[PDB]
Amino acid sequence: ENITQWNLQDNGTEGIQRAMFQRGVNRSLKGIWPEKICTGVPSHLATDTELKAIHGMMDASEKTNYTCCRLQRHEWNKHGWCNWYNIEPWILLMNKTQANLTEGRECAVTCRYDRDSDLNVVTQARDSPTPLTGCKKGKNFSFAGILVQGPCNF
Ligand SMILES: *[C@@H]1O[C@H](CO)[C@@H](O[C@@H]2O[C@H](CO)[C@@H](O[C@@H]3O[C@H](CO)[C@@H](O)[C@H](O[C@@H]4O[C@H](CO[C@@H]5O[C@H](CO)[C@@H](O)[C@H](O)[C@@H]5O)[C@@H](O)[C@H](O)[C@@H]4O)[C@@H]3O)[C@H](O)[C@H]2NC(C)=O)[C@H](O)[C@H]1NC(C)=O
Ligand SMILES: *[C@@H]1O[C@H](CO)[C@@H](O[C@@H]2O[C@H](CO)[C@@H](O)[C@H](O)[C@H]2NC(C)=O)[C@H](O)[C@H]1NC(C)=O
Ligand SMILES: *[C@@H]1O[C@H](CO)[C@@H](O[C@@H]2O[C@H](CO)[C@@H](O)[C@H](O)[C@H]2NC(C)=O)[C@H](O)[C@H]1NC(C)=O
Ligand SMILES: *[C@@H]1O[C@H](CO)[C@@H](O)[C@H](O)[C@H]1NC(C)=O
Ligand SMILES: *[C@@H]1O[C@H](CO)[C@@H](O)[C@H](O)[C@H]1NC(C)=O
Repeated sequence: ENITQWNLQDNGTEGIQRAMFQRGVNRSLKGIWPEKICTGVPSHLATDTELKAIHGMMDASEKTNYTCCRLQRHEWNKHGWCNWYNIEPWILLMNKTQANLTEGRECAVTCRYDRDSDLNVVTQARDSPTPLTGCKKGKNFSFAGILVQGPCNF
């Protein structure tokens, strides 16, 4: 039921995707998304110490040199607190997921079509199929180097 999305490395994409490439990171968790978007004041303000426990998840913000915790805190604030109620379960889930991603079903979400390699370079992916964005029709996909015929590797 919850969408799990992550960034993939790409030198061609400015931001976390280039940062991940430069650092040899292939997958960095974006979020775990239930249907409900949290609006208003969080039940608990997430601490950098609590967020840094999501080992492997690089921050999407340059203002922390793609480390922690703007994006991590964004996730807690936007999709976290109103669905999990307490930071502990959320931290434990976010962490296990990132770890699974770090340690090796992945559908493309957004591509950057590279003309020099005739490839749909996957910049964001998820655990379920989704309408693609910026993916050229009929071209192969590159999921952090892995070449796949379809938009999903399953
Ligand atoms: C998909 O996404 C949904 C969210 O939309 C998610 O569902 C949520 O799952 C979390 C757990 O992962 C669950 O959170 C618990 O909620 C209950 C109340 O509903 C709380 O009691 C829990 O907190 C736990 O208890 C502590 C305090 O409580 C007391 O203290 C003692 C401690 O000695 C405990 O043993 C007892 O529980 C006692 O009552 C808390 O302080 C701790 O944090 C502790 O974990 C959790 O907060 C939510 O209810 C679910 N919400 C919904 C909407 O479903 C689901 O897991 C996701 N699934 C997947 C597969 O991704
Ligand atoms: C992390 O990876 C493990 C191993 O692939 C997942 O565990 C399996 O999950 C399936 C489906 O949920 C279960 O039926 C199996 O019994 C589990 N096997 C093992 C060896 O653990 C786990 O679900 C993954 N967790 C996350 C959050 O991605
Ligand atoms: C977060 O996940 C990591 C894996 O990415 C877990 O790492 C372990 O850290 C503790 C020491 O702090 C030990 O169990 C091992 O040295 C680590 N194991 C591995 C495989 O790296 C960590 O347990 C997780 N933390 C939380 C809070 O879930
Ligand atoms: C990565 O991109 C930068 C800027 O576009 C470029 O100068 C560099 O040569 C690229 N490196 C690789 C290995 O593609
Ligand atoms: C950003 O991080 C990388 C690797 O951790 C490092 O090369 C760089 O110097 C860091 N700091 C700044 C300010 O760029």
